Formats: sequence, structure tokens, C-alpha cells
Amino acid sequence: PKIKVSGPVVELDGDEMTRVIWKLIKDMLILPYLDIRLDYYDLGIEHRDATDDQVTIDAAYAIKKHGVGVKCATITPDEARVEEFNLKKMWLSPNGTIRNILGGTIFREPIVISNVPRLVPGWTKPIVIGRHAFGDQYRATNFKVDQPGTVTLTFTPADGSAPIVHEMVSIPEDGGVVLGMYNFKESIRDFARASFSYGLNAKWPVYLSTKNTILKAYDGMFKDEFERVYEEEFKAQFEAAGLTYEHRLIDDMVAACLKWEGGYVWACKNYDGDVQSDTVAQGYGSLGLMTSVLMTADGKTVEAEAAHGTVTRHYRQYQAGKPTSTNPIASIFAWTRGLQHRGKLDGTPEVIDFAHKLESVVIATVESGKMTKDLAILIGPEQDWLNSEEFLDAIADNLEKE
Amino acid sequence: PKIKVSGPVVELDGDEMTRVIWKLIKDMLILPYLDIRLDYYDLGIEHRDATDDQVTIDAAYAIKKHGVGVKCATITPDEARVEEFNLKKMWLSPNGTIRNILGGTIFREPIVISNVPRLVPGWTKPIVIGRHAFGDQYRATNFKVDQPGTVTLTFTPADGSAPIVHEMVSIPEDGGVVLGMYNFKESIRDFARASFSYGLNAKWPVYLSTKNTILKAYDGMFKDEFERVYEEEFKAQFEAAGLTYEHRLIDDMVAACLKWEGGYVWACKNYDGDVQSDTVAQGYGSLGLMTSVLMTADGKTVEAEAAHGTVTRHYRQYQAGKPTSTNPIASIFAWTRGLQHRGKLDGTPEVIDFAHKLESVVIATVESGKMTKDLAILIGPEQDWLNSEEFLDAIADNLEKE
Ligand SMILES: NC(=O)C1=CN([C@@H]2O[C@H](COP(=O)(O)OP(=O)(O)OC[C@H]3O[C@@H](n4cnc5c(N)ncnc54)[C@H](OP(=O)(O)O)[C@@H]3O)[C@@H](O)[C@H]2O)C=CC1
Ligand SMILES: NC(=O)C1=CN([C@@H]2O[C@H](COP(=O)(O)OP(=O)(O)OC[C@H]3O[C@@H](n4cnc5c(N)ncnc54)[C@H](OP(=O)(O)O)[C@@H]3O)[C@@H](O)[C@H]2O)C=CC1
Ligand SMILES: [Cl-]
Ligand SMILES: [Cl-]
Ligand SMILES: [Mn+2]
Ligand SMILES: [Mn+2]
Repeated sequence: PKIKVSGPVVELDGDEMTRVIWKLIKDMLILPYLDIRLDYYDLGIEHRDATDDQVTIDAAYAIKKHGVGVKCATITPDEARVEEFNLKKMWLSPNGTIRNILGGTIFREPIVISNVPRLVPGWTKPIVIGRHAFGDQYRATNFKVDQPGTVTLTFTPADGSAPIVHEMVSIPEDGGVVLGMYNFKESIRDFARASFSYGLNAKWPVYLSTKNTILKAYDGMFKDEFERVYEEEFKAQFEAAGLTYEHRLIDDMVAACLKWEGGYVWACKNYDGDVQSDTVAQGYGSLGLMTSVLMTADGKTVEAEAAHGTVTRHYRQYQAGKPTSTNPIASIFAWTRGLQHRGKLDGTPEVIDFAHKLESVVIATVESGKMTKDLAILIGPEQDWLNSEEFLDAIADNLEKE
Repeated sequence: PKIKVSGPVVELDGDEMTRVIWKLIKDMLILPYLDIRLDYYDLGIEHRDATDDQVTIDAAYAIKKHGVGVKCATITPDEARVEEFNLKKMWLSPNGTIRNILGGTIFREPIVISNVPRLVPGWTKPIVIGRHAFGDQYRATNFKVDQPGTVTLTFTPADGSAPIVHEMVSIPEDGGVVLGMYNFKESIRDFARASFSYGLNAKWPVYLSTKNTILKAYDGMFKDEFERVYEEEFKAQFEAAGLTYEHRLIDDMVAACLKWEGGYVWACKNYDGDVQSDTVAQGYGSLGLMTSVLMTADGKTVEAEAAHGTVTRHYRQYQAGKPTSTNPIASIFAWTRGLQHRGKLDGTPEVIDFAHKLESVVIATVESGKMTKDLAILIGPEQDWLNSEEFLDAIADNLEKE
């Protein structure tokens, strides 16, 4: 009657509305049906502040040992959060700490649900975007000048052979701006690996965008290392399984994203992934329908969380005792996803089928007219909606019936 | 009775299929309703070759002098064309030479036709992407290194005052890639100016996008200069005209692009301009429906042309006698756009309304059914299309009734 989960699931608790909602998932939709070993780590801001953020390093190393992480959305501290919670220091983003201890690439996977319209009716399958987790603009040296002068870019070899000096330009009277940015071959290779691993697992084809027509050397390495990694360690499984890999120019790929139906993993350079991810998420109308999804190169370790944050605005409402309409879908799909990989490693098809059934019940509940406000308004103003508890209860029943 | 155009309209002839349609347009829709002095410059490949491209300089200085140009699509030489046409040398893009003589910014204006579907149905009004004409990735220095080493980026002021030496990074054992790029304050102010004059003359509010959360100095200048320029030169007028300017993050602007209805000018940095234009054009389905549209900073000079090329595959057909279904909408609109501004500078309202009437008459003509194959399959696997003269016959006729 309770399906036995074999290995552990690391559970990373979090903050505000998602913490409220995250417990109700665990108690109504996980814990009834599963006898399961949950390795718990409270990454709620209080408990990170109370351990000076060690709990986060612990949480990461636990994910790393056991291969599965399911995570509630968490507050990233800033000057306002420092005052609100009386933080001892401004603790760094926990995602950053986990990314960094785990390595691996973040993938944004949307959830398609027939009667919830996307802003591009053509879409029909999930468009997954994987975003190089390292480098380019996000590590840039950039600065301004209010005056004339010349700009030089030098590579100094570590073996002491001659510097390679590039004379870039002369900036005129009124000054301007200057920026230098880089990436690593190792990182680039590691980016392709996770990408192919992710596409293999989902059985989606894979695309790389670059702008190698303009940056021949810089983006040539993205193209070259993607093709090497594909050929050496991925091509035979791809072919193989009907799957494919291509490089396309970024200009083609953004048009393609708009035109195609979905069903592929688009690997983007760091900046492209930050931007495109926001085009695709907008398409689906609501972040309650978006997961992400850290997968390692190999791809043995997965960590899943809702792509949205902690829904402070809803939390302020719940705190007053007022009603809320918070979408639980991504959070649930974070859990279902973690369980998926867990039974994969386990290899206990029952945990997997439970994952999938849960998923289907959810899709089925909404394809019925039972939904939270963020979905309803996508449909129309005629469409009424469920408050957060109501929506989870609905799921819970529709799930009970099987 | 024919409408009297005051000043001269500089006309720039072009290539292949577009050259043909372009005469039909002149002869059927323009000359026979207007009393216009065309200062004519033939930019078909042959005459460019016969003048060693001087004609291109002459056309550009003509536009400078007279404030108005309308231009047929032209061939940009590469290796195949050098052979096809026996070119004496590989002449540079006449668009790039025009741009550089005139300065200014390129605006992509799509033509939104009620009965032609756009892949994003919520779009009821044109999204106008203005692209910075200069710098960033398009002038970068970029290289790969297959070894470890350090990267320094240095501004050496003309002064002889201390060079500012930034130590960017050490690249690990397997090497990596490095880029340096820049832009000029003087260029950035100009880009703001044409962006403002453009949005005012289209009666559209104006948005800029940057990523200044990450590139605080580099994009800091784009936002700061755009804002200065804005308050010091356009806010009075803008406010008076019921119009508004905002900076937004690129992540928000791509989201707004999909969800908003349209009806704004979107000033993108060079790269984001390159890319977002392709998302917008794909949404509209056909470059038959797209113009670009150079406006100078001040903004007394305008030069328009269709955003598509010379439509070679069609020409091959027309050379061989078979029928062609080439959309002249964007070209007619290049003419209508130019008359508008010629009408404006003069200032002679009958010119303007004519421009307007011809436009609405083209739209109305497609609204009644009757369209090139082009637009046809935006609509359905069967929607019946006219061939090139057949549809442009129809427009001649329709315009007639008024
Ligand atoms: N741990 C993580 O992965 C992330 C954490 N964050 C953090 O969360 C905090 C607050 O984030 P913020 O971006 O402001 O807000 P959210 O992304 O959490 O949500 C913003 C708005 O989007 C809507 N929304 C988001 N998710 C849902 C949902 N599941 N169901 C219904 N509506 C939803 C709501 O609309 P409306 O108000 O109109 O009802 C909400 O107010 C910050 O501290 C930030 O650091 C942010 C991103 C990721
Ligand atoms: N001066 C300028 O503004 C520009 C000039 N060019 C030049 O144009 C030349 C041809 O380039 P190329 O990109 O291959 O051809 P085009 O870019 O002009 O058009 C390519 C295809 O798009 C479709 N298409 C574009 N315009 C129309 C239209 N008005 N009506 C119907 N279909 C249309 C056709 O589809 P289908 O094949 O299915 O019929 C056509 O084959 C090149 O020499 C290039 O240098 C390119 C861009 C700009
Ligand atoms: Cl980084
Ligand atoms: Cl340039
Ligand atoms: Mn983003
Ligand atoms: Mn482009």
C-alpha cells in the first residue's frame, strides 16, 4: 500500500509561500503513497542564518553523495532581506553554492497542459533551455572612460613564451565603454556533456546556438567542443535512438523556437540562456508551469526545483489569514522529477510509475477546469479558479481515486 | 489633378526580382498619381560595378543633401556573385556604405494585416526594433588559446596618465576563449536620438533594453546616456505627445514582446537588435511584410527599403518566363514611408494622406482575400494566391476607387 523507495532523497526546505505549499505537497501527495527516506535540510532563511549558511553546503554535499535533490524555492539575501530577518551576513545565493559544489548545467523545462493556452499557439511540446552555467558576460571586466585612449587585450602564456598583444581600438574624445570576457574549454565541454545527457534521458534532440559567423574563434570553440563531445561520447547512443544533434546560428534558433512545436533541448551560451529562458517562460504564461533541473555531465546527479521564487506576495496574504491562489505544479513536478531519477538509479519501476501517475493526475485535474488563478487568467475571465488548498485537495482526491 | 510633391525624392535602384517589382510599383502606383522629381541612382549590381561603386557614394550624398531616399533591395557581393557578375572587386554592402555616410539607426517596421495570422495572436500592433548601428560584438577582438595563461585588458589614455590595467583571469590548462569589445559615448547618444525621433514620428512610446544588472559600467552608459538625451531633448515633446520612455532589463523586454499587444519602438543594443529582429520577423511570417528604415539622429534624413533581399529564386523563374508570386508590400511601403517624410519636411499634407491611403489600400486589398503565395500559407493549406502582376494589378485597381 506504501510503495517503498530504496535510496535516499535529499529534501531542501525553503521559504515563504513555497514553504507553506511545499509541506502540503509532502503531506497530501507524497507521504501517503511512499515509504521513503527523506534526508532533510532546512534552507529556510532562519536556519541558514542560524548556521551561518553551513546547512547549504551540507545540503549540497548530501545531494552529491546520493544523487537526488528536491528543493523548495528560497530567499536570496539582499539588503532588504538583511533587515527583515536580521541576517548576520549577507549570505550568498544558495543556488549558487549548490551549482558550484555540484557542477552541472541548469535546464528549464516547461509543463504542457492542453487547455491552458500558450501565448504561441503553435507550441505543443516542451522547449527545454539549458544555460551554460559559467562565463561570458557574467564574469566580464567592464568599465567606462570619459576620455580618449587606446585599448589592448593581452594573453600572457604561463610557460613564459611571448605575450600575445591585441590592439583593439582608439576610443575618441568623449570616451565610451570597454568590456573583456572569457570562457574555458573544460567548462564548455562539461556544458555539452550535461546537455547531451539531458537530451538522451528525455529522448529529445539537441541544438546549440552561437553567433560564430561574427565571433569565429570565441564561438567556434562552443561549436567545436559540442561536435567533439557529440561524436566521441554521445553520437552512438543518439543515432541510435532516433535522436540528433545540431549547431545553429542564434538568429535561426530564435526564429525556430517561435515556429517549431517544441520537443528539443536548446543549449544556449550563458547570456542567450538567460534571455531566451524568459521568452519561453512568458510563452507558457506562468512560472507555476516551469521546472529547473540541475543535471551533472554524466548525468548521475539531478536536482529539481520550481523555476519560480517564494511568492512573497502570496505569503503576505497567507500571513494575514487571507486567501491565496498559489500554483503547486512546478513544485510537485520538482518532487516527481526527483522521484523519477531516484527509481531510475534504484531501479524500482513503481517509484517511477508513481512519479508519472502523479504527474498525469495533475495534468488531468487542470484539464477539467480545476486550477489556480495564474492558470485561469490564461484561459479567460469566465474561468473561475481554486484557492491553493482547494487546488491541492482536488489533486489529492483525483489522486486518491487511484 | 495629380498630387504635387514639392522637394526631390532620391531613388536607388536595385537587383533581380525586386528590380522588376520595383518598376511595376513606380509605374502602376506612384508616377501616375504624383508629380515627383526622382533623383535617380541605379544601384543594380552592374552599374555599381561600372562605376567601381562610386554610384553608391553618390546616392548616399544625394540622400544627405535632400533628406529623403527610397531604395530597392540590392545584391551584396560575395564570391559566387563576383563570378556570376564578373565583378572587378568585391564591392562592400551598399547598405553599409549608405549607413556610414548618413549615420543614423535602422528600424524594422512590420505591417500588421488583420487576416494574416502572426504566430503570436496577441499581436495587434507593430513591434518596432531599432538596432544600434555600431560596436559591441560586431567589432570585437576574439581568439582561442590552447594553453594556460593570464588575460589583461588595458586602457592607455592619450594623456600619458596612468594606463588602467585590469587583470581579467587565468585560463586553465586546457585553454579557452577571450573576447574584448567596446562602444563609443558619441555613438550611443546618437542611437538614443534617432530612437527618440523615430518613436515620436511613428507616434509610439520608446523602450531601451540592456543587461546593466550585470554589465554595470558598459550598459550603465547606454541607460545613462539614453536618459540624459531623453530629459534634455525629447521628454517635453514626448509627454506632450502622449508618449513615454523607459529602460528595461532585456529579460523583461523579451517577455513583454511576447505578451504585449504591440505599438512601441524597442531600441536594442547591436546584438540584441540582430537577434530580437529575427523573433519579431518570424512571428509575422514573411519579410514581405517588413521594412527597414534608416533615420538620422536629428531626424531630418530618412531612407527606406524592404527588409527582404532581391528574391533571387523568384527571379530565376521570371528570367525563364514562369510565373512569380512576389510580395511587393514591403517595397510599396518603402515608397510610402519616404513620401511620408518628404511630405513632412515640405510640409505638404496631400503627399502624406496619399502615402497613407496607398498603405491602407494595400492592407484592405489583402483583407478582401487577394494576396501573394507568401501570405497565402500563413493562412491555410488553401487560401489561393495571386501572381505578381495579378495582385499588383488588384492594388492599382483598388486604389483607384479613391
Ligand atoms: N530558490 C529559487 O529558485 C528562486 C528564489 N527567488 C526568490 O524568491 C523571492 C521572491 O521572488 P519574486 O520573483 O519576487 O516572486 P516569484 O517568482 O516567487 O513570484 C512573483 C509573482 O509571480 C507569480 N507567481 C510566481 N509563482 C507562482 C505560483 N507558483 N503560483 C501562482 N503565482 C505565481 C505571482 O503573481 P501575482 O503577484 O500577480 O499573484 C508572484 O507574486 C526573492 O527573495 C528571490 O530571491 C526567485 C527566483 C528563484
Ligand atoms: N539590399 C537589402 O536590403 C538586402 C539584400 N539582400 C540580398 O538579397 C539577395 C537574395 O538573398 P536571399 O536571402 O536568398 O533572398 P531573399 O532574402 O530576398 O528572400 C529569400 C526567400 O524569402 C522569401 N521571400 C522574401 N521576400 C519575399 C517576397 N517579397 N515575396 C515572396 N517571398 C519572399 C522567398 O521564399 P520562397 O523561396 O519559398 O519563395 C525567398 O526565396 C542576396 O544577394 C543578398 O545579398 C539580403 C538582405 C537585404
Ligand atoms: Cl560564472
Ligand atoms: Cl559596427
Ligand atoms: Mn533571464
Ligand atoms: Mn539577425
